[PDB]
Amino acid sequence: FPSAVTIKSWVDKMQEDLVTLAKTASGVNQLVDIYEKYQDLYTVEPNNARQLVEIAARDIEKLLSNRSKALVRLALEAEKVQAAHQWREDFASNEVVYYNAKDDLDPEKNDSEPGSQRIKPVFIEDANFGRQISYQHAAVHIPTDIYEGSTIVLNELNWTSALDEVFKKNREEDPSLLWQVFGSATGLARYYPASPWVDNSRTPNKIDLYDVRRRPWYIQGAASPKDMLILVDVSGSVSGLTLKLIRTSVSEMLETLSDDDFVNVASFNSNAQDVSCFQHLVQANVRNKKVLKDAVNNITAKGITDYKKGFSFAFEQLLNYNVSRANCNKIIMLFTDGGEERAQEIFNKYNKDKKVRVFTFSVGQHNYDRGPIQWMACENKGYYYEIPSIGAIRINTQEYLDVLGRPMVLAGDKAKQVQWTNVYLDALELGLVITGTLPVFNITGQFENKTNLKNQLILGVMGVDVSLEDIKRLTPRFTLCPNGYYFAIDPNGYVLLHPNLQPKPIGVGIPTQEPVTLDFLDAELENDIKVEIRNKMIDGESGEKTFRTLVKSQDERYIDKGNRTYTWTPVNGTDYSLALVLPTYSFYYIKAKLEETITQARYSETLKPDNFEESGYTFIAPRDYCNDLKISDNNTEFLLNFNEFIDRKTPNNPSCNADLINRVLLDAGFTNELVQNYWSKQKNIKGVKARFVVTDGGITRVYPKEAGENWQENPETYEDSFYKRSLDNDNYVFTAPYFNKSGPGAYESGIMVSKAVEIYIQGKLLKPAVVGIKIDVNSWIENFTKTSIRMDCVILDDGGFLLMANHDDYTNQIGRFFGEIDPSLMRHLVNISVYAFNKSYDYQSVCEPGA
Amino acid sequence: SKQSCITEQTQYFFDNDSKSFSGVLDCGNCSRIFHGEKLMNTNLIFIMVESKGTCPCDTRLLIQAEQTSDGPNPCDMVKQPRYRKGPDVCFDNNVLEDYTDCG
Ligand SMILES: *[C@@H]1O[C@H](CO)[C@@H](O[C@@H]2O[C@H](CO)[C@@H](O)[C@H](O[C@@H]3O[C@H](CO)[C@@H](O)[C@H](O)[C@@H]3O)[C@H]2NC(C)=O)[C@H](O)[C@H]1NC(C)=O
Ligand SMILES: *[C@@H]1O[C@H](CO)[C@@H](O[C@@H]2O[C@H](CO)[C@@H](O[C@@H]3O[C@H](CO)[C@@H](O)[C@H](O)[C@@H]3O)[C@H](O)[C@H]2NC(C)=O)[C@H](O)[C@H]1NC(C)=O
Ligand SMILES: *[C@@H]1O[C@H](CO)[C@@H](O[C@@H]2O[C@H](CO)[C@@H](O[C@@H]3O[C@H](CO)[C@@H](O)[C@H](O)[C@@H]3O)[C@H](O)[C@H]2NC(C)=O)[C@H](O)[C@H]1NC(C)=O
Ligand SMILES: *[C@@H]1O[C@H](CO)[C@@H](O)[C@H](O)[C@H]1NC(C)=O
Ligand SMILES: *[C@@H]1O[C@H](CO)[C@@H](O)[C@H](O)[C@H]1NC(C)=O
Ligand SMILES: *[C@@H]1O[C@H](CO)[C@@H](O)[C@H](O)[C@H]1NC(C)=O
Ligand SMILES: *[C@@H]1O[C@H](CO)[C@@H](O)[C@H](O)[C@H]1NC(C)=O
Ligand SMILES: *[C@@H]1O[C@H](CO)[C@@H](O)[C@H](O)[C@H]1NC(C)=O
Ligand SMILES: *[C@@H]1O[C@H](CO)[C@@H](O)[C@H](O)[C@H]1NC(C)=O
Ligand SMILES: *[C@@H]1O[C@H](CO)[C@@H](O)[C@H](O)[C@H]1NC(C)=O
Ligand SMILES: *[C@@H]1O[C@H](CO)[C@@H](O)[C@H](O)[C@H]1NC(C)=O
Ligand SMILES: [Ca+2]
Repeated sequence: FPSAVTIKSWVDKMQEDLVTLAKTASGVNQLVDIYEKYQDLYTVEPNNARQLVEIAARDIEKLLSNRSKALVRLALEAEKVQAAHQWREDFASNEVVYYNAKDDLDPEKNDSEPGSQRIKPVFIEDANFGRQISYQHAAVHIPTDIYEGSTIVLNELNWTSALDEVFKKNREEDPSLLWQVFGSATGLARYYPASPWVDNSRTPNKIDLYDVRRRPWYIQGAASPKDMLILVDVSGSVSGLTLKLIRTSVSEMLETLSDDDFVNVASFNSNAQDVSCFQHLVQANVRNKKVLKDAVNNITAKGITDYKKGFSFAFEQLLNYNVSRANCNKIIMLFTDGGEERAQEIFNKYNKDKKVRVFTFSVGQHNYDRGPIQWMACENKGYYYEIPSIGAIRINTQEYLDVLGRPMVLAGDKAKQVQWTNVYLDALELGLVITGTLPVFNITGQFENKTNLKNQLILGVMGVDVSLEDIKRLTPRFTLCPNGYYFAIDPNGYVLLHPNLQPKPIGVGIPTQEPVTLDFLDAELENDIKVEIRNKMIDGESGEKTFRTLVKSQDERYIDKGNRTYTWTPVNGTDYSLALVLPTYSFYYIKAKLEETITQARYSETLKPDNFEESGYTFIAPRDYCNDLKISDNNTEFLLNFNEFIDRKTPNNPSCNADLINRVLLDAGFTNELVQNYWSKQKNIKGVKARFVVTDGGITRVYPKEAGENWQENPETYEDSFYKRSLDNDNYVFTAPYFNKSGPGAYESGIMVSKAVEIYIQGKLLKPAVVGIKIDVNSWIENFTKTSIRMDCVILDDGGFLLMANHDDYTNQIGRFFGEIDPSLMRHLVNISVYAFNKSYDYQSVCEPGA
Repeated sequence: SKQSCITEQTQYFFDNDSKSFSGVLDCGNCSRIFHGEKLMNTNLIFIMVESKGTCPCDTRLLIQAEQTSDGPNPCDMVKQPRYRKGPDVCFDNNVLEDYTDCG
């Protein structure tokens, strides 16, 4: 064992070698020299986080209020038109002409129905929606279980063409509008841009179970948040088929619950108990609903029934205010079959002034008495449903929603307020969308007051989609450092907008049409300061907080000790709350001032893909440089099209922004001026294998053009893990190569080493770019093997990854986690506390189907 | 084909700001001598362990990867759930309502 000072001097020699090699090969201080030399070609502008947050918040408020006004217009016309409609039963002569979304594109005349003449639309291609769209009329969706020729359906198809006119007039005023739809309470959906149904026109293996009345936005707009307590009745007599139908009914009833509704499931047979590990009304989010479903599927039927011991449990659980609740619409759902016990005493004692409704379901095909079951609903504000077979499972839950919306209607115009939905995936594919909903009331008898037979129900729910890509354009991130971003939040904490929110359904457990509700604390690394910031944001108040965080890297393999500043403000007139995360070195940025009309050209000619030997191999970040440019994954096509659209740019003054184009051209100029005046003059170094630089503007030239063929980093510099990593640490960072990744590997690629530029402009610190060296592994192992070999002197980084060893066999598994080889070493090391760690969950990650 | 799935993931980082860490690893019935030196002005560490071919202490492994797992115990995070603000206004229990429609 060599003495401490000996190997300490070894470390000093090797570290000075590495530092000198990196700072001489990459060209850190020379690029700094360029950047400070050209203070005249740009001006440093501040990122006043308060101003940016307020600006983006009021832009998002303006967007949401635009869609709210569209909803108001649609609901006004729907109510007014239906109030002036006269019933019929004779549609053979008076055709109802409409497009049925589930139709055949072939010109087949015999696809029509007796009472209605179908439209054959002309479908154009729109990249705003990504499908076939015809803006001349609105399609209609009619569930497969509902006949499209009955009288109710035909009357609904009649009074909803004024909706066609108002849809068109809404889109004319706001050309950016996505789906706007009337979800009718008879099963119809009438969405404006006429497109074929998403994937189930007529296709095998593919049955269309869509029903608008079961969608999250309809269920949201059709009533107010609930407090359900499903009383399953698992006694002896419900065993067999009745129990299978009861558990299917309970699952399909939990499916009609939002994140604002609270639910628990109890089961009673001569004594009542919960079915799950919960003992109080728990929130009906994805994970709790899954737990309740898994507990209900494990339920067994045995014993006599005591209705009083079950209803006592139900009411006593609905009177528990020590827990968080939706103090509204208290409900009891009784999933029995039938009996001879009205239990008038228990209702008299517990539910006297009738605060709690009671919905009674007679599940099963049987012949027991349904008298008490029909009575319990009457005396207690409820409704009585019958579920005799699978196929009647799916409508009676929709129907209890129909019942709950009476007091919402009786409060005439206080109830007509726009509500925005959690982030779900659109039925007709456009990814993550939120939708505003407005209920549409029945106005037939008004100011000539009549009987009001069914004037307590709603007609349906209006709904207009807002896409999360429509919101990400109101929060531009390209004036920030890559570590900075925007993010928003519900009052439930779920992130409406977040860089860690990806189009994909949220996982709920280990594998054997739900909203993507990713909580804020589950999208980042949770602190105790961040919990405070979340609770401050949810309360809808403004603030600011700078502190030291733990920022997991973009590649999910490292952690940095970041330094962030969370500024936030509420989005006015909405339940959301916007926040802007911003590093301390990100309070200033570069505004490229290139207005000579010839300087931009004298920087632009250098990007052409023919000069790839005077300059390096470049990639262009696929941004919205402008509308004519269409981004692709074939990056060389994007570089080409970018060059042509540079060629004739002067006429495109009101077309596309000077900011991004000038910034990228200036970054190309600075990168080229370094590849020329510091790398081309030298042309080769022994230790290195690839000298590259990345920039926040999008310019990422790599010198040899041959190792750039081994460059798989993302062209979008704002999405490279190593770049955002190098911004944080004010030193050189070694990005360990990915072990056992079929591709450029390590030997023929190298190991990334990078450092961030640290210029000062009028005393303002900036980090515009990160120069990186792909150090060749062979020269470095040669320089390392001038040391002791055989026992093992290893090199590890943040995250404990194996850069190399002296063993000459570990280097074969270069880039592996050191724990995969000799775990005892770094388990001990963790206990010395040289290595901390953090375990966090990724609820939104794909997973192999287990057994 | 593939299904969504909670996957617990781990990351490691230098906890302390010190530069030199030495000791002897307490392997099963054996001793392993090591010295960890953190290279200055970089993110690299030099672990100078002097023990190879000795008794195996590789009882388990530290797998830093996206390993399939169940999520947090949802029966525990309903006792002290995160802060959450419900909708301000809701409509129930209207007296003009017509209860004569049970079915
Ligand atoms: C392992 O191989 C050699 C040393 O065995 C490393 O290169 C040498 O690094 C030392 C660092 O102390 C330099 O002095 C050597 O020359 C220097 O080169 C720079 C280049 O700008 C000059 O400015 C200096 O004045 C000096 O001449 C350097 N040798 C060469 C030929 O460049 C090598 O980097 C190392 N391998 C790795 C991967 O680090
Ligand atoms: C909104 O409410 C109005 C009434 O409040 C509904 O209109 C009424 O609908 C009922 C049932 O569809 C009609 O009763 C039927 O009348 C025909 C002919 O008289 C008869 O053959 C049937 O047996 C049945 O009795 C009623 O006439 C009609 N109008 C009025 C003034 O009551 C309307 O349907 C509701 N909106 C929706 C979308 O359903
Ligand atoms: C994620 O990793 C971080 C690493 O920073 C962990 O935070 C650290 O956790 C340890 C263990 O709980 C804390 O040690 C204790 O700190 C208190 C107060 O500082 C001290 O009085 C105790 O004697 C003990 O040393 C440490 O302070 C804490 N660091 C910070 C900055 O809070 C964290 O626990 C890991 N896990 C999660 C879920 O975040
Ligand atoms: C929201 O409105 C309040 C008062 O109406 C105002 O003080 C605040 O600045 C507004 N917020 C934004 C982001 O405009
Ligand atoms: C809101 O609608 C108006 C139509 O008068 C439109 O000009 C404006 O651009 C819209 N605002 C946003 C943020 O889309
Ligand atoms: C209802 O049908 C009649 C007969 O075709 C038609 O004249 C009337 O315009 C329809 N109602 C609406 C609101 O379009
Ligand atoms: C849940 O299923 C397990 C496995 O069969 C069973 O042992 C247990 O009794 C079930 N739970 C209840 C409450 O019956
Ligand atoms: C709720 O809290 C009160 C007061 O702390 C307590 O008396 C009661 O036992 C608790 N539980 C229920 C179910 O009310
Ligand atoms: C930001 O970084 C500096 C130096 O890295 C540190 O002194 C400061 O405390 C950090 N900010 C906060 C809020 O801790
Ligand atoms: C992308 O397309 C361009 C032109 O179509 C072609 O030159 C290039 O090789 C393609 N690259 C990939 C990775 O497909
Ligand atoms: C270190 O190892 C001891 C002995 O195995 C163990 O009890 C302890 O929990 C470990 N960690 C710390 C921080 O002491
Ligand atoms: Ca029974």
